[PDB]
Amino acid sequence: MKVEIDSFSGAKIYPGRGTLFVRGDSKIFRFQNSKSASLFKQRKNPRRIAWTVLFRKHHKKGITEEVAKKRSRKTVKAQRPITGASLDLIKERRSLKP
Amino acid sequence: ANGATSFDRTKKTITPMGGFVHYGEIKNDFIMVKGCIPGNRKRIVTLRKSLYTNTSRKALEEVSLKWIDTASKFGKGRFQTPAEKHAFMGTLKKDL
Amino acid sequence: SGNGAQGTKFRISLGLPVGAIMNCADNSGARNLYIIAVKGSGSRLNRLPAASLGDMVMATVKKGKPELRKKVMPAIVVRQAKSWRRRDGVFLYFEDNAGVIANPKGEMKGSAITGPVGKECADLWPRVASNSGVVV
Amino acid sequence: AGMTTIVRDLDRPGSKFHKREVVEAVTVVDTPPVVVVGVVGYVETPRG
Amino acid sequence: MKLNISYPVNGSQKTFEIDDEHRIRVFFDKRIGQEVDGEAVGDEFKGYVFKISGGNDKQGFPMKQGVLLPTRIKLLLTKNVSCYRPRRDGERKRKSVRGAIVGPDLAVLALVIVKKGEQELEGLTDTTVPKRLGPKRANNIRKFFGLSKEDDVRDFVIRREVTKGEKTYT
RNA sequence: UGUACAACGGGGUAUUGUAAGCAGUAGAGUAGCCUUGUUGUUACGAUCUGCUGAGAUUAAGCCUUUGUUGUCUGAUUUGU
RNA sequence: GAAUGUUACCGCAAUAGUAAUUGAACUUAGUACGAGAGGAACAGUUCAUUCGGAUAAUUGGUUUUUGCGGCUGUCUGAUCAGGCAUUGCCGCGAAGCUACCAUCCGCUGGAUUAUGGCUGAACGCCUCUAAGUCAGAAUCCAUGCUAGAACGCGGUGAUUUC
RNA sequence: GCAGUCAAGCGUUCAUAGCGACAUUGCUUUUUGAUUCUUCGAUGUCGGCUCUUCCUAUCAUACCGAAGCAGAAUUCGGUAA
RNA sequence: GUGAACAGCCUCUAGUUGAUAGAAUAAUGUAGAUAAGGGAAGUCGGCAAAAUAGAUCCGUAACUUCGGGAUAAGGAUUGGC
RNA sequence: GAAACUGCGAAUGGCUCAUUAAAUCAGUUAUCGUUUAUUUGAUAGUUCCUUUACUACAUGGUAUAACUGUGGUAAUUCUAGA
Ligand SMILES: [Mg+2]
Ligand SMILES: [Mg+2]
Ligand SMILES: [Mg+2]
Ligand SMILES: [Mg+2]
Ligand SMILES: [Mg+2]
Ligand SMILES: [Mg+2]
Ligand SMILES: [Mg+2]
Ligand SMILES: [Mg+2]
Ligand SMILES: [Mg+2]
Ligand SMILES: [Mg+2]
Ligand SMILES: [Mg+2]
Ligand SMILES: [Mg+2]
Ligand SMILES: [Mg+2]
Ligand SMILES: [Mg+2]
Ligand SMILES: [Mg+2]
Ligand SMILES: [Mg+2]
Ligand SMILES: [Mg+2]
Ligand SMILES: [Mg+2]
Ligand SMILES: [Mg+2]
Ligand SMILES: [Mg+2]
Ligand SMILES: [Mg+2]
Ligand SMILES: [Mg+2]
Ligand SMILES: [Mg+2]
Ligand SMILES: [Mg+2]
Ligand SMILES: [Mg+2]
Ligand SMILES: [Mg+2]
Ligand SMILES: [Mg+2]
Ligand SMILES: [Mg+2]
Ligand SMILES: [Mg+2]
Ligand SMILES: [Mg+2]
Ligand SMILES: [Mg+2]
Ligand SMILES: [Mg+2]
Ligand SMILES: [Mg+2]
Ligand SMILES: [Mg+2]
Ligand SMILES: [Mg+2]
Ligand SMILES: [Mg+2]
Ligand SMILES: [Mg+2]
Ligand SMILES: [Mg+2]
Repeated sequence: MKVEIDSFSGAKIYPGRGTLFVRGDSKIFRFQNSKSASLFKQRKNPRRIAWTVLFRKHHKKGITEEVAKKRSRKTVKAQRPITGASLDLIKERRSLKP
Repeated sequence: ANGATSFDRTKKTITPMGGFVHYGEIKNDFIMVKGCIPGNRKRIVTLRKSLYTNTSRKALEEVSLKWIDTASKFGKGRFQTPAEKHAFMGTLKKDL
Repeated sequence: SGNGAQGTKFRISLGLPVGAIMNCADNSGARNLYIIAVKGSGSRLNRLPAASLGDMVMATVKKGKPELRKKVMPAIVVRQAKSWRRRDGVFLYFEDNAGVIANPKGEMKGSAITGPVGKECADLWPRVASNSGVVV
Repeated sequence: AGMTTIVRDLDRPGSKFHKREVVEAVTVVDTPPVVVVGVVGYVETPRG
Repeated sequence: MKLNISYPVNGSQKTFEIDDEHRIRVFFDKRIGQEVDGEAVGDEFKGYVFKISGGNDKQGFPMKQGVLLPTRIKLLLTKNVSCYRPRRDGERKRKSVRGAIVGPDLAVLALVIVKKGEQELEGLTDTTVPKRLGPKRANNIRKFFGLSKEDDVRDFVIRREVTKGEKTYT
């Protein structure tokens, strides 16, 4: 059970809802309702239709805290040193000087 | 979690958003029956045991739902829950 | 449907009554197909026989190589444009009505099928599964 | 009360949709507990 | 689907197999790079945070970071790019690719450990596999041991022992 | 005379697709005053943008409501 | 809908009507039969035709929601906001109605016909028949379903005082 | 128009599996005739559309008996509207 | 005013607001509309209905009495500022 | 000395004669109208910085194949994460 999205409006399409158009090239277009489906048939461009996800993305609308910071990182520092060479003497020959 | 499912699990009831149209909520035990029933919304109905034991294999099939559509019926329904709505929507001129 | 179709076709909305003309989607020289009959169809007075996705018809070629005209041949409907409904609940429609001339056993006269193809049709006729590009 | 859609897997060995999901229409009957207010006995007669 | 996990500290790696949707479904709608808290996927993995690095769907096509989409698409690919090795100078091939967004169609999910858990994992935190080669160029030797430009590398180069029968070499 | 009923108001649901008002270094441009410009200034200019998925409508056979206001004996008839 | 005391609730069932139809594929099976060419069926399964009764989650249609937006002409000085153009025109359009254009559902017992039989005389033999009797059909009767006799009926509640 | 009876013939042989001459007995009233009883102070012609119902001399579907029925197919017949 | 316009549509002056009324919005109608997929299969017959349309520019067949056929056919374009 | 990187080559060769009629091609010109790997000959004291408390020149930076290991697909001179 996938929930698809509207290839025009960017809306979730829950099962058995809206219509599915298979174009000549075999490109499949899914619509949630007859609004997108007609606006699509009219050769409307979603980026010009103010209530569209696509329109909103391009106009930077309401996103906010997805542009705010976060914390994801690590701190590691582990010692392997090398294969076929005794790793015993790899920390004895590494005390550094400076 | 009445309209929830083993595969859905999200706490929600069978009542669509904005309610059932021309009825109400359904705060009591309910019968989900496959297909359509004679009679219209609000009408008293009588459910009655079968008069024969059907070996049909169409009956005898033991169903388990995956999902129960809870989206608004009055208008073209998008969202299942006010939670799920508020998610995709973002924030609006009223809100918190 | 009928001869040579392996399997059973769950009912689909009927979009192609007799006299409809549908694009011929193979390479066999026919430009289009005019439907004069729908195999396996019923009898009810004044109801026009009508075909859907994956249906066997009897057609004539209205435009195409003159060796293909002025005669009857079986044909198979690969594209619909009248939205039907599947059991997975989606209402879907192609952009054109389209078929490909076949024989009584359901073997295409052409070597290829230009354009997509309904799965209900591919499942039903194997030699369509052969010649098909993107299906559904 | 009304009707709504359902999604469930199909168990029908032999079907083309066996084990694939189907969407189906269902109705919901608001069904709070009835209360038992009385009993009525009936006897047979040659008139019924 | 199969999980393929890596521990880029010990150099450890090993796979796993999860069949339950509720276990898996944690990964759905998550992109490549989004972090995952591990108690959801299993009890062993509680405390582990996973990074989603990629994977292959059924039919095997690789994912590609940046596409978004939870499906397969076909792109033009040039040199210096994922899921393609050019055969020829200035050659581009149009190849299928699986999106960066995880889905139930994936046969394998690629994983990388970020934070350790509260429990050790069998072939990951328990075993540690050493780096194959050590420094070769001059100043990188000086930055593995911190020697400045005085200390004279030549004695600090790594030396790997090997045996010819009864002759052990360096 | 109360889990009462109604009229508004609120909240949800839904429909359209961004209201008026103001602001702007947006605007093909264009006029006018001189102190003729080292953004000179004052404006006017389809349209664009921001406040604004805003505004408007939403039971007339949608859902809901602790708020508001009001209503709660007029008429006839019936007996083995 | 008057009248069989009044009013109310729950019921019975006489009579009457009645409904389901046909096909294909898988499998049986390349099987039975045949020299070969050819080539079935019963049980099981998946669908379908024609018909019927519903129903509107979804999809589609419908639009005076004259709900929102857009447009022409003009009229209110401009502005806002509006009027008129026999519902001015256009796109979307909730609700309702609605479509094999949409979805869901369509019961199983008995008695018989033809016909094949049992037992068995007439007619020491013989016979499905004369006496008696078994099996039997898209038939028939019931089950089921729709009315409910406004002159068929039952159980039950409450039954007025100025 | 439909259906019998005799059975000379047909059917490799074989009257009746399926047919049937010469004859002959009948049934039917969607044929056409014959008649002129009703209607000429008026019963609106052909066909189609639409819809109902009835008949059976059954084309299909149910169950059967025959076959010059190996099977497959078909033919004849019965109960059947 | 719009526009080619004494057209249609809106308006000033003037003149009307006369046409039984109230409440509903069943069937069937009369007048006005729309309909997915198909597209004359409807029917005596495309009957009815739909489609076309103004202007500017491009383009334009047979045939001809040389005057035509011709807006042949076929195309592009059109607001605001 | 595999593998792989880096470089160079794959624009030469070979085949065919479809298109092509002032095009091609031929002989004859022009580049004072241009690009040119390679070959061959030449060709470079200048690189920093308010210019004493100096700038790694005894030589500055990582990030990758092969490789190691974990994998995906019925399938390819497919390739993923580490
Ligand atoms: Mg609609
Ligand atoms: Mg007809
Ligand atoms: Mg806005
Ligand atoms: Mg009395
Ligand atoms: Mg077989
Ligand atoms: Mg033989
Ligand atoms: Mg609707
Ligand atoms: Mg308007
Ligand atoms: Mg007028
Ligand atoms: Mg029906
Ligand atoms: Mg029963
Ligand atoms: Mg008897
Ligand atoms: Mg009665
Ligand atoms: Mg009574
Ligand atoms: Mg014989
Ligand atoms: Mg003979
Ligand atoms: Mg003889
Ligand atoms: Mg007369
Ligand atoms: Mg008379
Ligand atoms: Mg008369
Ligand atoms: Mg008469
Ligand atoms: Mg014989
Ligand atoms: Mg009058
Ligand atoms: Mg009037
Ligand atoms: Mg009407
Ligand atoms: Mg319309
Ligand atoms: Mg139409
Ligand atoms: Mg035609
Ligand atoms: Mg005709
Ligand atoms: Mg006709
Ligand atoms: Mg005529
Ligand atoms: Mg005619
Ligand atoms: Mg005529
Ligand atoms: Mg006309
Ligand atoms: Mg139209
Ligand atoms: Mg212009
Ligand atoms: Mg060459
Ligand atoms: Mg780097």
